[PDB]
Amino acid sequence: IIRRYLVKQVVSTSLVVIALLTLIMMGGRLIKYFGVAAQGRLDAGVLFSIIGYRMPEFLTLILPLGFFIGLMLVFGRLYVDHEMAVLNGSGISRIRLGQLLIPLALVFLVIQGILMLWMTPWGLRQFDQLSSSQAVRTGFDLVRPKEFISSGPYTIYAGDLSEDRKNLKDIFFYQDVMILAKEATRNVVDLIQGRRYEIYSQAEFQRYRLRLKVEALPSSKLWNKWNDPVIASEMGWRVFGPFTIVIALMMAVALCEVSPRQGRYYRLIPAIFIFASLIVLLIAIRTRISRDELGVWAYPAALAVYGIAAALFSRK
Amino acid sequence: QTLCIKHLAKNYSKRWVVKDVSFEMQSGQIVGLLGPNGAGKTTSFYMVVGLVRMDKGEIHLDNLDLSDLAMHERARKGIGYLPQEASIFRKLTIAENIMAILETRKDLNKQQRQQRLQELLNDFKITHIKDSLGMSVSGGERRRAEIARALAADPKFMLLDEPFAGVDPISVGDIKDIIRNLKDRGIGVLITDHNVRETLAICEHAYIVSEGAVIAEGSPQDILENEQVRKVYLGDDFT
Amino acid sequence: QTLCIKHLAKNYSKRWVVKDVSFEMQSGQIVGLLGPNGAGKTTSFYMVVGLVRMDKGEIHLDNLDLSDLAMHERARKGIGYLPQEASIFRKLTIAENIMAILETRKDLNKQQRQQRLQELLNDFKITHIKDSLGMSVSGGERRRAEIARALAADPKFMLLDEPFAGVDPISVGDIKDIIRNLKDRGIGVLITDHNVRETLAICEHAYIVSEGAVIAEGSPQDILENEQVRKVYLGDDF
Amino acid sequence: RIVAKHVTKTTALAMLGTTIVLVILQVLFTYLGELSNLKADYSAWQAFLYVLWGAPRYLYEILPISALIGAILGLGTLASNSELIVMRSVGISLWRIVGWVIRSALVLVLLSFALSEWVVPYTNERANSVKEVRGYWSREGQRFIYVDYANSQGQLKRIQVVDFDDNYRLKSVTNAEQGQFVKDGQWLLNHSQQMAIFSLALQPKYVHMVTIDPEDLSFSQLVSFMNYMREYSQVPKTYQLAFWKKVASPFALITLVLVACSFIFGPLRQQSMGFRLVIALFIGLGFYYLQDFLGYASLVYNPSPAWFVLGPIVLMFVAGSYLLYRA
Ligand SMILES: CCCCCCCCCCCC(=O)O[C@@H](CCCCCCCCC)CC(=O)O[C@@H]1[C@@H](NC(=O)C[C@H](CCCCCCC)OC(=O)C[C@H](O)CCCCCCCCC)[C@H](OC[C@H]2O[C@H](OP(=O)(O)O)[C@H](NC(=O)C[C@@H](CCCCCC)OC(=O)CCCCCC)[C@@H](OC(=O)C[C@H](O)CCCCC)[C@@H]2O)O[C@H](CO[C@]2(C(=O)O)C[C@@H](O[C@]3(C(=O)O)C[C@@H](O)[C@@H](O)[C@@H]([C@H](O)CO)O3)[C@@H](O[C@]3(C(=O)O)C[C@@H](O[C@@H]4O[C@H](C(=O)O)[C@@H](O)[C@H](O)[C@H]4NC(C)=O)[C@@H](O)[C@@H]([C@H](O)CO)O3)[C@@H]([C@H](O)CO)O2)[C@H]1OP(=O)(O)O
Ligand SMILES: CN1C(=O)[C@H](CCCCN)NC(=O)[C@H](CCCN)NCc2cccnc2Sc2c(Cl)ccc(-c3ccc(N)nc3)c2CNC(=O)[C@@H]1Cc1c[nH]c2ccccc12
Repeated sequence: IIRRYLVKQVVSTSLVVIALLTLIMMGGRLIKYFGVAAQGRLDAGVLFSIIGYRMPEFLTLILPLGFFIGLMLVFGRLYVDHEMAVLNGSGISRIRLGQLLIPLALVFLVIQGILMLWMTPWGLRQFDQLSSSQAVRTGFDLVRPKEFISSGPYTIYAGDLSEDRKNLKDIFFYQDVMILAKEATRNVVDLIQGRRYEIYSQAEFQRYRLRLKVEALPSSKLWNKWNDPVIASEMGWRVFGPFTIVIALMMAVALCEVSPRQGRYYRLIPAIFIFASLIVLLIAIRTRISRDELGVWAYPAALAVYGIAAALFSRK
Repeated sequence: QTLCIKHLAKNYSKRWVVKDVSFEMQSGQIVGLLGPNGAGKTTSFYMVVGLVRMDKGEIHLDNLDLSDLAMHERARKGIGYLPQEASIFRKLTIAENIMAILETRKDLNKQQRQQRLQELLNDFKITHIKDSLGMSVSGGERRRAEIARALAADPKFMLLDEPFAGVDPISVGDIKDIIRNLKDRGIGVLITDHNVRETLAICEHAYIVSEGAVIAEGSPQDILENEQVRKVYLGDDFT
Repeated sequence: QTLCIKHLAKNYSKRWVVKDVSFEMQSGQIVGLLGPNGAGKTTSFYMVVGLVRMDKGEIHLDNLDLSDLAMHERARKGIGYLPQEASIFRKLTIAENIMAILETRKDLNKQQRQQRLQELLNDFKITHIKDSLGMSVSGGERRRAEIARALAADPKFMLLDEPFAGVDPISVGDIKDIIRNLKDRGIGVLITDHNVRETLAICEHAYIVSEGAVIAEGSPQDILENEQVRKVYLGDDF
Repeated sequence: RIVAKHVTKTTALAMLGTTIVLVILQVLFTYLGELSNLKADYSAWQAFLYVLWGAPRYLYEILPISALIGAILGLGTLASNSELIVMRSVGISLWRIVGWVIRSALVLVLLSFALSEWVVPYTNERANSVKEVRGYWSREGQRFIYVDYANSQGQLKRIQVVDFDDNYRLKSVTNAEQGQFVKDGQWLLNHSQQMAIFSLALQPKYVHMVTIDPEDLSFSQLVSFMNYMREYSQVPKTYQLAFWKKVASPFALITLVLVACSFIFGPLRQQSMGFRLVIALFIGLGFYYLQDFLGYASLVYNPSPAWFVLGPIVLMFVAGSYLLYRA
């Protein structure tokens, strides 16, 4: 009954923290993408697809961090409202409570394995294809109101633009062909009340039509080829990465002892920084393996170093 | 069983809060660890519990050393702790509150565990509210449920922190009856409390801790008649 | 001066913790707002102080309504508050603690402000720690400094929250003497505390509140010989 | 005065400590990102110098959230010690304490002004160097000027000016190979190939401001350049957004400090210090996201950026005032 209680508490608060961190860490990147779209370098109607295809990639960091914070929130709550004094006072240690959550940690580890081995590579593949599709936009796609945008041999000025990137006003286009149009709607673009000049040919017209990665490879293709340092780094990251939920279990147990006056959220920031240090080491090691300087053996050791150091801290 | 604690000492920010605090408490005996506030009674009580690590001294329970053991290990050895604040599991039912600690007992099966749950609910008159959450009960009912859970942990020495804290005079008698019931169950009780008057009414052996050391010992009558305690703690006029 | 309080009522989580709590006070009089814990004595006291907003009721101070006024406005009207917890300025010295509130007074200039500071320090025997920080003094010394700081504002009614909290029986007499001195200074005192036994020894008028309403009124002797109060609060034996 | 000095000093110390902590934590977190951009000519020391030279910009972008978190922490330290309660109990209003905290935050406001006017524009140039416009296209009324090379000292290379009338018909297409600037409204030049079917409003002083993004321009430079363009041309919407974002930065800081004070006196009363810090971080992230998103939306929606910039500030000020009114 203690195990079901702890599992329910951790699942609820960890889902809350995972949703909140997903919102915080995807809204910022979506705002950056929206700024890019407002600058005309990205379709505003596709940025939601961009952030939806990077759902797994962000979740592979939110899940280890969300679980870590949820574990901290539960254990800190137990300490603050004296539910840990009676649990320790009944013969159930904090380490025993952490071990009671091993099945839940294994469930989240299976989930993160699903994300990092299948879901994240697929999301990265789709996002790379979409970005390649959106990296070729040029011409009136990139125009901004009251500004001159230069793309290749094209120079474009628009005096006005609608909320969507259509229905341009006061359009000046330079190649040499120079076209000044009163209106333009969108590369296939219909210009209205325009003049075309060649620098010397002149043509007025009422209307005119102008016509100017390893991270995403499937795990099936990366299971072999461990000799390649880049492939080895990526595949070891995909294999030894989901084991950050086991290190987020035995370390959140170690760094959760807070006094009732100290607060439930007091120790979050230092231990969140410790987990961030673990992940930063796991990324520097990944890069070093990608450069053929360290070898895959550093993936488990970097965990074990944090696995042991946390465990010792839990048994001091 | 006799829990004997010798030469407790502890320092905090280069200040010796507790200096040479020693006392003995037998099973089935109510012992009151009292004294002036901040003079080392609370710290000594916590080091007996295990909340704060000792800096000097030893604890034995029939020549079984508990000095190096952690708080949960002492609890497995037969020491229960009752915090002053609301320590009930807020989102767990009172019956579930007692049962969750009952399931920890390795000497009981489900058939016996359910019977123990039923009789513990019956003895503390919490059977009528056995289906309600721990956070949605009265203060007296909550404390009764906490004590029932602590007994479900099967302790040999119950260490109570401020049992008469925020307690009406009408409920002081009920808490006295509860503590007497724990005494009659063969479980020694070590009470620490700011309310010395009512604590001295049921404890049969009181240890006064002042300036970090034990200055008095014996029955509450001796404590009241002790000139040193009246000079430092109780005052010339006290009843 | 008189402080009349009528029909206090406040609800939390859609349940009325306080229902029609009313009492009267006079300057230079000690009144104890007692009762079972959680039955509305704390909430009523806080509404009198101003910490908790007043849903229903009228507070008058010498035919001057304070019900609509905020905490600071009531404080300027002549109401001081003494919190149970440590409320001294940690990084300010005791002399600075008292002078900080003395400077708030508008009818004192610096020449008499210094004299008032000195006599307040000498009154509570805290002159020896006037140069020490407020966070490095004993509990009794800190409480005396807080009382002197509160009186530096010259209140007409001092509202004490559990003065006998964490107080040894040897030092209960000191708190009683301090409260008697506060009474003798022409300032009424309203004490709220869970330690009814020594609260009824200095309070010359006690109001018992139970179930959110005032159930008894009169001197502590009348409070003790009240059938309802012994039925709910003090018990048969007391 | 003693109460005012105590509150102001404590809150200023909290703001300065939070400022130093956040600046250090952003320098050592941008260095991590920059360490992946190393190459033959960009060593680790070069990356560290580039990050350190950008420290004034990080400080300028941190000062709002730094002031918010500092006010939260300082007022939480006072409240958890029951100092604000006795301050109210002696006759000091909530608005007086808020005014003291705003006086404390005026130091950070002055620091922000000094950084934006004197420090950030210079260190940003130094940072870019550690890591004057070519192909400049401009419009002056009905004329379009494309200068292939423009120099701050008054050099023009391969200029092409095309004139137009109200009917949008070619009038003159003049070209030159080299040209110099002598006075406003006239530029000397050689190889004057003027077509037919001189005076130009470009000024060297603003030439270096074309490549710089509107957000990175100092307020004085932004106002001068924006004034020049409004006189000879039409100011872009992104420039207006940058101007309204810079002119409302001290107001945003003061409003965020007031919101922190209202939270301390309101919802965040009796809460733990860790919870107060977490809520302060959430409010800072929410502010830094709302301001960025609404700045981006001002560039895509019809309403002027003044609305999108002064909306959050006014609304947060009103919310803080209402929370303070509830005491
Ligand atoms: C089991 C394993 C589990 C773990 C698994 C792994 C981890 C998960 C994996 C999941 C996947 C993932 O990653 O998920 C995210 C990350 C997850 C977290 C990290 C891992 C943590 C692991 C441990 C836990 C996403 C990500 O990483 O997105 C990148 C993005 N990063 C960020 O946004 C980081 C920050 C913060 C992240 C912090 C960590 C969160 C998690 C704990 O937000 C977020 O995460 C979002 C969200 O809010 C987070 C929430 C925070 C709170 C969470 C709390 C949780 C509970 C505790 C990037 O942003 C650019 C910059 O943005 C801000 O600075 P700014 O505003 O000044 O500009 C950022 N500062 C700020 O916000 C201010 C912050 C600082 C941070 C504080 C953190 C505190 C914790 O303090 C404050 O707030 C104050 C308060 C707080 C104080 C501190 C407490 C800068 O931060 C940093 O430095 C920090 C580092 O990152 C390290 C992070 C911390 C590590 C410990 C940032 O670097 O942009 C990138 C794209 O970049 C490009 C692109 O490639 O397309 C390029 C880029 O160009 C530049 C550049 O400017 O950077 C310059 C260029 O010279 C070159 O050097 C070039 C480059 O170097 C090499 O190429 O970089 C820019 O491009 C253009 C432009 O036109 O503009 C042209 C440029 O020129 C052209 O460039 C071309 C090219 O090179 O391509 C080249 O070809 C051309 O020729 C060239 N032409 C010319 C002419 O030159 C140039 O003009 C440039 C211009 O100057 C303007 O920038 O612009 C850009 C464009 O802007 C996009 O719109 O585009 C994104 O990548 P993308 O998503 O993949 O895409
Ligand atoms: C260059 N990297 C990337 O690709 C990622 C994007 C990752 C998802 C891509 N879809 N870009 C970024 O840096 C963007 C800002 C600029 C964007 N252009 N945000 C920052 C970021 C995000 C995610 C992870 N770390 C980081 S910052 C980082 C950290 Cl926390 C710790 C160490 C190092 C590092 C490594 C080696 C070395 N000598 N010094 C430093 C870095 C530097 N960064 C890197 O090493 C990583 C390495 C990497 C490659 N694949 C990964 C998959 C998961 C995690 C990491 C990686």
